Amino acid sequence: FILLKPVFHCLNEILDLCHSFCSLVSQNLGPLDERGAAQLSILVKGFSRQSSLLFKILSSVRNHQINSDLAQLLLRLDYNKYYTQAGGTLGSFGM
Amino acid sequence: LDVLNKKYSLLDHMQAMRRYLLLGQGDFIRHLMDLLKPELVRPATTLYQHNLTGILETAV
Amino acid sequence: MPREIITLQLGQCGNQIGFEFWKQLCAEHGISPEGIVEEFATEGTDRKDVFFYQADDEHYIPRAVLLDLEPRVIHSILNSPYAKLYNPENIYLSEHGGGAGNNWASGFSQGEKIHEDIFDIIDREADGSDSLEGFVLCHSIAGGTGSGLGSYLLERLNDRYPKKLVQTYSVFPNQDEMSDVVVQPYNSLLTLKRLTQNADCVVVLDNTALNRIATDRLHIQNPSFSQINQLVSTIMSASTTTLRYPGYMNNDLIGLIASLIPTPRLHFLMTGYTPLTTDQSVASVRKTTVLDVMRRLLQPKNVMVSTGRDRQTNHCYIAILNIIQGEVDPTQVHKSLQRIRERKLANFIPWGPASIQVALSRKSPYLPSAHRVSGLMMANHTSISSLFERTCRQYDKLRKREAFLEQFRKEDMFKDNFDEMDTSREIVQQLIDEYHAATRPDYISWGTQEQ
Amino acid sequence: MPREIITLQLGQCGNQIGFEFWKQLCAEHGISPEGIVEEFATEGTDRKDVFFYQADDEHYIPRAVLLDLEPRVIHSILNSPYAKLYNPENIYLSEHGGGAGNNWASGFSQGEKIHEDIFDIIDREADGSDSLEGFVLCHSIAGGTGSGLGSYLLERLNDRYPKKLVQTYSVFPNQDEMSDVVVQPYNSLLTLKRLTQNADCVVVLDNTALNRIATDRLHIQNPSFSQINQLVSTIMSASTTTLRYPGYMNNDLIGLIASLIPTPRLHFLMTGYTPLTTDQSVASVRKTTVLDVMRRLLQPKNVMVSTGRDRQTNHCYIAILNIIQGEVDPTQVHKSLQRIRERKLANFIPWGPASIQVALSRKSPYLPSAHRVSGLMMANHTSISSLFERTCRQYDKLRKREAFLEQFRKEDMFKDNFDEMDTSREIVQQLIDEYHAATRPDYISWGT
Repeated sequence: FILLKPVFHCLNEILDLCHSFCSLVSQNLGPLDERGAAQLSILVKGFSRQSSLLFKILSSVRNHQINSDLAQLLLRLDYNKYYTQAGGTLGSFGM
Repeated sequence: LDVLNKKYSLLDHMQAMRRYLLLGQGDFIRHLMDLLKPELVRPATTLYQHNLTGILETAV
Repeated sequence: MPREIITLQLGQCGNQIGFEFWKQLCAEHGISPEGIVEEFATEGTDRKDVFFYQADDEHYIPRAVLLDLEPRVIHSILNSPYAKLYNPENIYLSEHGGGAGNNWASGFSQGEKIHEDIFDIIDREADGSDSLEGFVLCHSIAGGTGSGLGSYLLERLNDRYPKKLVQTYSVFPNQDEMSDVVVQPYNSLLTLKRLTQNADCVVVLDNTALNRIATDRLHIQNPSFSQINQLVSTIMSASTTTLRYPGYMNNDLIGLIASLIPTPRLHFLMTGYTPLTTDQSVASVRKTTVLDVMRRLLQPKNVMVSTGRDRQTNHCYIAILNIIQGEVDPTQVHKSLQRIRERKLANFIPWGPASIQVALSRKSPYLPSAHRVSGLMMANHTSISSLFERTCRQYDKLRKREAFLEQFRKEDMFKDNFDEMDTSREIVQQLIDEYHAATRPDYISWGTQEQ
Repeated sequence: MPREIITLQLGQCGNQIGFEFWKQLCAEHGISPEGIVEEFATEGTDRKDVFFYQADDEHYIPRAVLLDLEPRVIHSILNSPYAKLYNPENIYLSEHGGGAGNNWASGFSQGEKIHEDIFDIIDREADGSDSLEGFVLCHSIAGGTGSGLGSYLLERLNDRYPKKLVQTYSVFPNQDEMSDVVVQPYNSLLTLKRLTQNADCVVVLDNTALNRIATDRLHIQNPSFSQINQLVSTIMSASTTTLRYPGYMNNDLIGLIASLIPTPRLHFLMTGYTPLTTDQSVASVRKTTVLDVMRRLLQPKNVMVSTGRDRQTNHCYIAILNIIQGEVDPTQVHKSLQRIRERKLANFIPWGPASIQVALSRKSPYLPSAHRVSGLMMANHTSISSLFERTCRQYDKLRKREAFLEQFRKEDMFKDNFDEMDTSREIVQQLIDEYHAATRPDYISWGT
C-alpha cells in the first residue's frame, strides 16, 4: 500500500496515534490520571474517526475492485464480523 | 484458429462462458444462490464486496 | 455444499436393493469395489458429495447406511467385493439376527430398542454432512424387519430431524402373488400409516409388478429377487443421474422432486423406465428419437408399476416427469412435446395445470452404456389408487378374518388394540377418495374443510 | 541477546514432562546427550539461547531446572544419557527425597523449606541469562510435590521476580480417570489459585486430554505416562519452532503470547496440532493444503485440547493463533481464512474483533522433519470452561466430602483449614462464568 498515498497517509496518522497511545500507557504505571484519561479519550475519538475513514476507504476500493489484498486484509480484520458489526470502526475502548 | 485456441483458449474461453456466464454450471449457481439467499435478502446497502467475492470463491 | 443423501437399506429386500443400488452408483461413478475412484473415472462432473463421502484422500465412501435385523445379509454384504466401499461405521447389523418375524409391530419395537444407537449413528453421519438434504430408506413394507423398522425409523427421524428430508424406497407387497404373510396386510397397513403420517415421499415397489415385468419383459420364467434388485438398482441409478450428471436445471433432489408433488396428499409417485432391453440387445445402437422414447414411455407396458385397468374410476395421470439420458436435440424435444400434447396421449387432472416434464441427461462416462439413450419416467397417475384399493381390500379381509393377529398381539404395538391399523385404514380410505376426487375438476374443492 | 527460558520440571509428572521436553529439544537442535551440538548439527539456524544455554561455543546446555521432592525421579533423570546436557547449577533437588506425599500443603511447606536453595538456583539461572524473559514450570496440579511446590514456587517467583514474565506448562490431572489423590482437587485448587494470582498465563495440559488423544487419535490402547510426556514435548517443540527459527513476527515469547491473553483472567489457552495423524496413519503423506490443513485442524480430533461438551453455554473461541510449519502457499492460507469465516468453522467472541491468527514458521534445521507441513493451533476457547467447570465440581465435591484433608492437615498450609481450596474453587467458578460470558456478546460489558 506504499503506492496508496491516501491509504498510506491514513495509516501513518493511525500509527502516530498508536505511538502516542503507547506513550500515554507507558507513562501511567497505575490507573490513568486525569491527563492520561483525557489523552485516552482523545485517542479513542481520533481512532474511531480514522477507522471509519479506513472502512470507507476499504469499501471504496471494493467498489473500484482495485485491490484484492486490501479486501483480504479487511476480511481478516472483520473475521468475527465484529468490525463489520462495528461498522469498520475500532471497538470503543471501555473506560 | 490454431493460435486462438492454443494461446487464448478461445474455444475454452467460450466453454467457460457457457459453464459459468451462461450458467452452465447449474449446480454451482444453485449452491451460490443458496448461500446468497441470506445475503441477497439483505439490504444492498449492507453488502460488503469482499464478503460477496469470498462467498463466490467458496461456492466455486 | 452438496445436498448429501443418506441411503438406508432396511431388512432383507431393502438391504439387497441398497447393495445393488450402491453397486450401480459405483459403476456409474467409476468407483472401485474398495471405494476408490477408478482411473477411468476422470470426469469430475458428478456430485459424489450428495450420496458419497470421501473416506480417505483416494477412497470415496457412499453416504449409505446398511441396516438389517438378520446378520446373514449384512455379513454377505461385508463378504462382497464392495465391503470396503461403505463406511464401516455406517453398517448396522442387529446382534440378535432374528429379524422381526414378518411382524411390523415387532419391527417397530426392535427399532425402538435400537433407537438410541441408531439415532446416535444417524447424528454422527449427519454431522459429516455439510448440507444434508435428507435420508433415503430402502425397505419392504410387507415384511416385519424392513416394514416395522422402517416405520419406527420414520417416526424417530420425523421427531428428531423434523427439518430434514425423509425419502423412502418402500417395497410394496406383491398383489399378484398370494402372500404367505397373512399379516402382510397388517404390516403394509402400519407401513402405510407411517408413510402417511411420518414420510414425505414413498417410492412404491410392487413385487407383483416387478415379477410380472421380469417374467414378460426380462423373459425370466422364475424371477429371482436378485433380478428385481438389479432392476431397482437401475431405477435408482436413473433417479440419481441428474445428481451424477449436473446441469442447468434440476441439479438437486428437492429441486427435481418439487415439481412432482403438487399436494402433501398427492405424494404417491409412479415410475417408468426406458428403454427396457435385455442384456443381449446391446449390439444395435438404435437412433431412438425423443418422440419414440416418450411414446414407448407412454405405454402402460413400459410403466414399472402394474396398475389394473379400473373401469369404474376415470383414473388419470396427475403429472409426468421424463428423465431422459443421452443425446437429445432440444428442437426435437419441443416438436415431440407439441405432438404429445396435440395427440392428448395422457389425461391430466382437470382442476389444475398439468404437463409431462421432460429431463434430458448425459450418460455416465465411467459406466459403459450399452444404450445410446436411456430414460426414466416419473408419473403421478390416479390409477395408483387401484393398487392402494387392492391393498386396502386385503387389509380389510385380514381384519375381518383376524388373520395372523395373534402374532401382532404378542407385540406391544398390537397387543391391546389395532387402533393404529384402523387409523391407517381410515387415512387410506380418505386418500383413495381424494385420488378419485383428484381425477375430477371438482378436485379444486377436494380436501377443503367445506368438502 | 535471546530471551532465555528456564524450564522447571516439578514432581513426578512434571519431571517426566520436563525430561521428555529436554529430550525433544535436544533432538530438535541436534544436541548430544552431553549438551554438545552434534557434528551433523551444522545448521546454526535454531535459537537454542531462548531455551538452552551454551556451555561452550559448540555445546548448548538447556536452560532447564529439574525439581523434585523425591530423589528417585531426579536420579533417574541424572541416570539418563542426557544427564550432562543440562547445566547442573540450574538443578535444585530436595535432599530429603520424601516428596510431598501427594499433599499440596506438604509441597508448599517443602518449597518454603527449600526456599533458600530454590531461590538461589533461580537467581543463579537469572544471572546466567542475559535477557531472561521468564521461567517455564512443568508440574502436575494433582500431586503433592508438583502441585504444592508449584504453588509455592509461583508465589515466591511473583514476590522475587515481579517484573519478570511467568509462563507455565501446567499438567492438569486427568478428569476422566478417578484420581487416587482424593486431595488432588485441593492441590488443583491451590495451583489454580497461584496461577490466577501470581501467573500471567497458564498453559493447561489435561492428562485426561492426553489420554483421550493417545487412545482415540494415536490408537494407543494403553498410553504410558512417558508417551503422553513425549506427545507434550512434541507439542512444545512445535510451539517453540518459531522461537528457534527467528522471523519477521513472533520473535519473542511475550510477543507471541500477548495476542492470546486479552485479560489477566483470560489466561486459559487451548491447543491444536497439525498435521494430526494416527500413529498408524503416519504412512500417507497427504498433500494437505492450508485450506485442507485448517479443515483438519478444525476437526475436534486434531485439537490438542480435549474440552468437554458443555451443552448449556454456547462456548466460542475468544482468539485463535495457528502456528504453521513447513511448505505453505500464502494463497492457500488466504483461502483457508476465507473459507473458515465463510463456513463459520469457528465461533468467535461477539463482543470484540476476533480472528484466527496464522503464523508460518520454519522447522528446526537440525531436526529432519518427516512432514512437509506441520502446524500448531493456539486458541482461547470458552469450551475450556467445561474443563474448568469440571475441576470446580471436583473441588467442591472434595471439600464437601473432606476427602484426604487429614493428610493435608498434617502440613502447615492446610493444618487448620482448607479455606484456600474453597476460595480457589470459588475463584475458578467465577472464572468459568467469565469464560462463558466471553463466549457471549455481553463480554463487552464484562467486568463493568
